[PDB]
Amino acid sequence: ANYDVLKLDGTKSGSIELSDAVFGIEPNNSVLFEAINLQRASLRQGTHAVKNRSAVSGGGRKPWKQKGTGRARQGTIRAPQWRGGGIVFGPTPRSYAYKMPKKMRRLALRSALSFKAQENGLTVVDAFNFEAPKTKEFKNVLSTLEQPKKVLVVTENEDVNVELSARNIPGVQVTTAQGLNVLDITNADSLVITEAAAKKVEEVLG
Amino acid sequence: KQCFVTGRKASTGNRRSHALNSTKRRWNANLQKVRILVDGKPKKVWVSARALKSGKVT
Amino acid sequence: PKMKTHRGAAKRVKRTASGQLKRSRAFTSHLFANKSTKQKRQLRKARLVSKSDMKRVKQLLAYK
Amino acid sequence: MKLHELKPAEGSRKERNRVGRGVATGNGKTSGRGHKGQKARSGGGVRPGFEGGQLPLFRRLPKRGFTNINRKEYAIVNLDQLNKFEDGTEVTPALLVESGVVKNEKSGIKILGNGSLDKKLTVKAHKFSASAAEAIDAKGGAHEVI
RNA sequence: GACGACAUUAGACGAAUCAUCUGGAAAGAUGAAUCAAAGAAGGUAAUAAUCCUGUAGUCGAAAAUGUUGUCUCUCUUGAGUGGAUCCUGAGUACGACGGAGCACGUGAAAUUCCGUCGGAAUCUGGGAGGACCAUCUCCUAAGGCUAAAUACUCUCUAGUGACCGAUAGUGAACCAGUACCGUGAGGGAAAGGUGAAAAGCACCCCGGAAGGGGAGUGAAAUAGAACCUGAAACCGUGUGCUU
RNA sequence: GCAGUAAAUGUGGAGCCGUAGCGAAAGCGAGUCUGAAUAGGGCGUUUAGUAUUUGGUCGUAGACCCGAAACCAGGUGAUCU
RNA sequence: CAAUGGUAGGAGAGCGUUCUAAGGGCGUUGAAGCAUGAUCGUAAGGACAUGUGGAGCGCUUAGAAGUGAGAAUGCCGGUGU
Repeated sequence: ANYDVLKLDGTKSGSIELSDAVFGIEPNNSVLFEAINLQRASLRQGTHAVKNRSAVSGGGRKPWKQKGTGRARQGTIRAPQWRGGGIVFGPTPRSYAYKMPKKMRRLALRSALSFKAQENGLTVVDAFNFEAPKTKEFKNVLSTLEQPKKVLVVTENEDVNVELSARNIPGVQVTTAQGLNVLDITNADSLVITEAAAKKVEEVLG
Repeated sequence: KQCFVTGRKASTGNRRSHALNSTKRRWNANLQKVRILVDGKPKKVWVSARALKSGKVT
Repeated sequence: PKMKTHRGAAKRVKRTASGQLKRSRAFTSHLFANKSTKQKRQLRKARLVSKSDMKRVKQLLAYK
Repeated sequence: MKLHELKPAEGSRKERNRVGRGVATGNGKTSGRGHKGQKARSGGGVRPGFEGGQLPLFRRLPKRGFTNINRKEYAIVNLDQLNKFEDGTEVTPALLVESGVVKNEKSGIKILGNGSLDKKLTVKAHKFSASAAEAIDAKGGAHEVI
């Protein structure tokens, strides 16, 4: 319910109220798992493809007669048993993505966010106010905020300077409040949400 | 072998039997060799008998 | 691709509420002088497809 | 849950049965297809409905009936499904849609009579059954057919 | 033709690391730093954000092109109201015969096309609404043009891959449609890996030479050019125990 | 479809399945069809469904692999005979 | 306390190979392979030590598959009698 708002320095400013229907449910590990698997599968490109007995060069002549020679009967030099021949049932170009019902997609974002609030890894900061892109400074903000090696920073809408600043700190990804995704919240050990993004995420996801 | 005027030319189809057994066939125009006035000078050319029904000057 | 339906069968059976299939009867086109009056109104009815045959044609009528 | 300790839902996943890989699996040599005949061949089996040359069921039996290309079948609303409205209120085809009691309206709306009103209200639909009409009126309220 | 505008066929600048340890060599380990709008990537004697080529960012064309704003330029009538007459696509529609096409096998068979014979109306008209008609509704054939959304990749440019790593992946990683085979159409292979650096073994010894054995190069030469690792079949030389 | 990073995802409610069945159909409806019947009988009525996905099968694909005698289209060949 | 031969075949639990995600690790003070050994588990198999070897590779959980060979007068390459 009431999470402490810190300044970029770390000193307490105010207090905010995030609902328990968004940041305080009991996480469904069955739905969160299916959602993670989904995202990971939608990232696959599936560009694997071999050649079967029709796509290997040549191979049209019965290599020898059917009877009389003492050899096994063969029909093409490009059959699967032959060195240099067609592949039986290997990889084909395909997609790997599937879909889940909409309500289940929402219980998975909430479950990741509620898990995060249980483990005490949700730091609501008031604003960021970076005026120029400088990486030493965002690294400072994070160390004075005592955030783990892996943190996900959430701005209100696109914050160009906050993004350009955390692109190189190894272990930090910057995301808008609408572009929140499960794989990202679940990798991140800690979160840092702007108070405006925190009220936006409460509105959208519940 | 077309009609000089219209263009009525031959066409393919099927000779069908009582058992609907099909063989390829053709349908030609009633092309007749007639001396008409072409490009000034009279000339003999094939013209259909439907184009000669009304309109051609021999 | 999309699986087709036995159009020859869709004209012979109506689907019933518990998933049965109502079928029409056989021996009912001609030669009625050789069949009894009992056979005829007991053939003026409808029966259900037997479970033995159903197991053989489940998919031919999946979309009915 | 952490990304390096995740677990799937209990009993939700199962490893599939690979065929033709060793005797110990139980489907080793013949891959579960028996020894000989069509069933034992690739792309074998027989077309569904085939009966070894015996006249198939669906030619032993005669076709009957036709299709009236123009049917008037309506999205039906039962009597007890009208007690989700209130007293003296007016039901109409489009109210049956906003409230979400009818999805597709097919060719109109039809009131049938199963349950009870517990109410007193007027209605306006396309067609009614007797028992539906009688049960709208016992409690009071009209039914203006449109 | 005459002015501009971005983009593309050369390019330019571009942050920040030192010490010890083991080593043949560190990028590793250890300690202390630094930069980051750059911790994409590839090199480097081992595993590098700070060594190199780069990357983010920024800048940049003499020219020859696609492209586009304009300025020209070049074209040029817009309506209403009567409606007496006139005009509105002919061997055409359409019918018959045979065929074909419609998801529709000639069927009650529309709608539509070809060959063969016929063969119309001109608004007070003509066609369609699945035999069909009467009425209603819609339309106005038999002349023509027309971008976009759509299909594909020999190429070129940049990039991606729970795609393959030399019996795989192209037939072809290697002078491959080549050896080769066939009279000819055609068919169609096999074959990558020394080392970091060639440092590719100066001299000596046996031998005609191929080889070898020292010495030397190298971390290593059962890494010496048939060269990384080097299995099994197979062939040898010893022997402990047996016959 | 549109937006988005060739992601998640957001939007998008045409459609689809279910909440009712019975009858060839008109129709009728917790019933309905047959029937002259208010009889009997058939099928129904005691709500649970639906979306995605793992697994088992099946269909359409060459569909577990290898292998014919052969058929058809376009080319090459009378340097042997 | 009872049960445990088994072919076509049904069901269940598993061992292994490559790759991917994350976490945690090992590596010129010597990785993967290769060879040897008198080691461990009920099995598929897993380690450890010592040699060769001169750079990559394990472990946990979960995902995907070109995932397991002894026979097809199988194909290719070597070597026998």
